[PDB]
Amino acid sequence: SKLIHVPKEDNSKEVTLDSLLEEGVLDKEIHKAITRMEFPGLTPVQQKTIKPILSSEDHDVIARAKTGTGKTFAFLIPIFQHLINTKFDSQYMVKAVIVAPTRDLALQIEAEVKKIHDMNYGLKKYACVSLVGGTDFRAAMNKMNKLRPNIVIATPGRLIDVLEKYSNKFFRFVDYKVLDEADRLLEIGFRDDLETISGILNEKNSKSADNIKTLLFSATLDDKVQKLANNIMNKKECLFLDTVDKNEPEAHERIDQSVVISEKFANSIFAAVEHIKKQIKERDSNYKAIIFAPTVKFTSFLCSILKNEFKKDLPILEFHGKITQNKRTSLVKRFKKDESGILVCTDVGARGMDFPNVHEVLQIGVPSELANYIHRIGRTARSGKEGSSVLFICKDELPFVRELEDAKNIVIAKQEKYEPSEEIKSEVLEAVTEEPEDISDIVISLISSYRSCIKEYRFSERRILPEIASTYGVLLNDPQLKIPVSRRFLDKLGLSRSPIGKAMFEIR
RNA sequence: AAAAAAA
Ligand SMILES: Nc1ncnc2c1ncn2[C@@H]1O[C@H](COP(=O)(O)OP(=O)(O)O)[C@@H](O)[C@H]1O
Ligand code: BEF
Ligand SMILES: [Mg+2]
Ligand SMILES: [Mg+2]
Repeated sequence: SKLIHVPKEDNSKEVTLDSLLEEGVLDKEIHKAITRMEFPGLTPVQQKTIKPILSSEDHDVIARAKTGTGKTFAFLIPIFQHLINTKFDSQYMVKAVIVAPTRDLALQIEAEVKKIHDMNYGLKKYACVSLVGGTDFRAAMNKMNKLRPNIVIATPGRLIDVLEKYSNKFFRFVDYKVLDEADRLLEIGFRDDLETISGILNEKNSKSADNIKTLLFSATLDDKVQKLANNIMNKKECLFLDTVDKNEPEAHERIDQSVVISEKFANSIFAAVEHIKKQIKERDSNYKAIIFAPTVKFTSFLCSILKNEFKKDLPILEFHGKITQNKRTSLVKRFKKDESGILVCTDVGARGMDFPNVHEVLQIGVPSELANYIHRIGRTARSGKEGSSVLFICKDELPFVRELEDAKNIVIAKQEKYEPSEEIKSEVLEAVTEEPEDISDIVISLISSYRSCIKEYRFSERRILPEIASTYGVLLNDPQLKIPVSRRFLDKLGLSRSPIGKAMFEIR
């Protein structure tokens, strides 16, 4: 398909809700909804995205815009507009399907649709239903039958379940499908699912197999995604709406980035505790921050430490895929409202999630993928607000930082070293309740995690893996100790032959 | 054992 580029214009023409109203692009009902939100004016992506989406319905849309710049409304406003000027057709059928890589992001997008509804009750006739895992399947279908939504927000897994069973009933008249965080949804582990989704929607469409128009949105994507999505893009042409220069870094420039480099991985923990401590003092507990960790078990562990240290000063929230979905939703809306607190989470919260006025984004270790560094720090400095970010890593993780410059052109100017005092180590380690068996599982989970991204971040396996494993000895206050495992376990890991295995483990 | 995703 023909991929048409539309680079970031220098000055360009101003676009406004009023202008789109007078121009005939937008109806008064949707115009009334967004105006009441009292935004200063449409964001760059929104100005560059709305009219093209409503344009000649023989083209697809790819849109790149930095984090926190209102990409959600950039495709929700047009969708609503499409629904208005087709209100006398199909009516009780899904006309827009929005897909997100995490449940909480899908539920967030739903909430944003509900905000549009609350600003104009006239738009409530265009109902919306979310379809995500961890929710009652029957209840969602009853909601489907009752509301007969024109908009569906979903995660790939639950959506396929519904489509396999009810495609004929609701999805024979889809006109739009949206891939939010598109690049992620087009990666291995999601790509096959979205191809399954796209195929079913096309096969079931009443007009034609190429009727559906596809919208791709993310803060991180290139031309590679257009190739990765070639099977889900129906139209013959495709617009690339980019509000970012080719050479410009995808990371938000307003974020004050820094990296704290330590000798070991374990004392990135100590550095972060000292940083948070310093931050709570200076800000007088007026501190809202998100700290990312590489692993669920380590996240839960890091959470346990931060409670013992800072629960007296701030709420500490634990957020990952092993948290029950009810609790995930509960803490997400709390941290959205709260003025302060520390959200401790995995990369489940790396993309899309919009928490107003986060002061800082902290990172212990590396993200699950290179791009997610951009999305991680993107949780702060949103909607014009300021923000800072700190990356806590060890010496053996520097290749990730270098790769960050080589690939994404992200240069972290502020760099500093760190060595923990004996007092801090005693303070933190004295406040661990975990048995040696628990510490083992935690470090093992980190070994598995770091082993899987050796190639991505150009890590030296002979160096990084022993360092991660050595965390076990540090936490038990005995650097000489190795992780106790069985011969079968060491074999299951496949390092029975590798010298690195012996350096990490002790066969008991 | 390892981040998401019908779990
Ligand atoms: N036109 C606008 N002007 C000011 N703020 C906006 C505008 N559009 C959206 N926002 C704000 O941006 C926040 C998050 O936007 P979001 O859709 O998450 O952007 P992205 O998806 O690109 O990260 C929302 O809380 C919203 O209040
Ligand atoms: F890119 Be945004 F944060 F969804
Ligand atoms: Mg978004
Ligand atoms: Mg924020």
